[PDB]
Amino acid sequence: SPAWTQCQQLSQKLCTLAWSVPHIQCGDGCDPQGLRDNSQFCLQRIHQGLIFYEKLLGSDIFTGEPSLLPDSPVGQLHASLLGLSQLLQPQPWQRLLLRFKILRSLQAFVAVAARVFAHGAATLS
Amino acid sequence: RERCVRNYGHEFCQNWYW
Amino acid sequence: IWELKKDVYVVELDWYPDAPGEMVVLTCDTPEEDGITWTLDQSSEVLGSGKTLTIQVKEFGDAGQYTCHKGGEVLSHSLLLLHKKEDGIWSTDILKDQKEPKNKTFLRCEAKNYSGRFTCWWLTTISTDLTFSVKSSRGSSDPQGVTCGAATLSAERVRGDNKEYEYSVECQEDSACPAAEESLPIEVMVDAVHKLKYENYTSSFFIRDIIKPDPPKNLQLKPLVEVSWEYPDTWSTPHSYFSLTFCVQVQGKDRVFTDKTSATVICRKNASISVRAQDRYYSSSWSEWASVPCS
Ligand SMILES: *[C@@H]1O[C@H](CO)[C@@H](O[C@@H]2O[C@H](CO)[C@@H](O[C@@H]3O[C@H](CO)[C@@H](O)[C@H](O[C@H]4O[C@H](CO)[C@@H](O)[C@H](O)[C@@H]4O)[C@@H]3O)[C@H](O)[C@H]2NC(C)=O)[C@H](O)[C@H]1NC(C)=O
Repeated sequence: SPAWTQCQQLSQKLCTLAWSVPHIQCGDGCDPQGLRDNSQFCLQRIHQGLIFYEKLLGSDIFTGEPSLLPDSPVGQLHASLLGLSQLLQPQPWQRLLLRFKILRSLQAFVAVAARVFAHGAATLS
Repeated sequence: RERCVRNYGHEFCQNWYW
Repeated sequence: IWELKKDVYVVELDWYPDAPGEMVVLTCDTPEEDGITWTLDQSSEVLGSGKTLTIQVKEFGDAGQYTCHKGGEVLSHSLLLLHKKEDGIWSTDILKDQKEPKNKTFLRCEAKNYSGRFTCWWLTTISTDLTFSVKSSRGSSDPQGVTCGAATLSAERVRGDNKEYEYSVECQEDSACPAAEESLPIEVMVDAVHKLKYENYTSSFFIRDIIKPDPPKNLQLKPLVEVSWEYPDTWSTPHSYFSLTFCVQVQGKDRVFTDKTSATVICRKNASISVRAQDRYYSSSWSEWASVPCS
């Protein structure tokens, strides 16, 4: 249903923006068979994960020293995450280590969601 | 703390102001 | 002092010169109480009497196998090993530094798919009195089961007398979940014992970060040239889910990046067409090249 082809594009733009906490786990039904049987369940868990990443991307986490540069691709993540969210259902001293763990976690998350959209575009559409 | 390049790389640390 | 296996205890010592040892009290494990004596290694010198013995473990001469006796009756044994902490850093003398990827890499691990199996290897220049013990788990808070085989020798290079040894081991996650995003890392722990010196090594990782697919199979040429290949047999399935992207190279260079299993490029004389593979949605390691003569 959710126009898998457009989800594939928005998720691919997310992967590329990122290569520069919620998790999709077994019980989420985001495996290939789980997509076939209950795609609504999996895409619900993806959506909530994106919403959560949107909030982190605009917090006291990505503000403060060392300051984020305007040219940075990290500054465009909030955009691409929000588009995909509609497509489905319309920190004191070392912030540095926590920003890193969040970005590496988001690469892992977007990799799984892309497999979901690729597989549903090839089997569910 | 620009020595982060030795912990996360020169690409990641180039995202921030030093 | 703490127990490795039964009757094998490890004594932590800061290898500071002229440092104090650790006060260790060994106890003879026996119903007896009288006429007890203590010896060390293949020596006959009695080092004390009574059901217990106290020692100041400072050097490697204080380590080793302690035996307690009742005359000619052998009673029990206690093996002592030392874990050296120099400069505040536990010793890493048994294993060699592979220098790739980062500097202090002693354990290198690698997977070919998302099945939960993986191989770790390491290097050493020690040929005698060497024992390895390998365990693994997912997460420290609650260890989830990972089964590991035994470390076995997989390569050796001899340059006169300098001989370098490579050991590998294979592991498999018990209840693996190939499609799931891993929240906790796999820990691989390797115990290394050389004579009386104890070391251990740990490497922590996500399977996704150690992925290196096998090369593409069935690299073929068809002139009209259409280059065609297939996914490696060891890559996870279904491919519509675990997608691969490819790099096609022409070199006596021209590179083409495609998600498709086929591509079209020009062929020069005495050139070669080479394809490699990578996880499409996560920048893992590139596969090794598969090549074919441009002909
Ligand atoms: C890799 O090497 C390190 C360096 O030694 C090693 O760390 C040590 O692990 C042991 C194993 O647990 C620790 O020993 C513990 O010490 C505490 C005191 O703080 C004890 O309370 C613990 O009690 C256990 O053992 C007792 C008798 O041995 C029992 O009575 C009790 O019920 C428990 O079973 C235990 O002795 C030791 O403190 C650390 N050392 C440091 C500096 O942290 C590490 O374990 C090695 N890795 C592996 C995988 O073995």
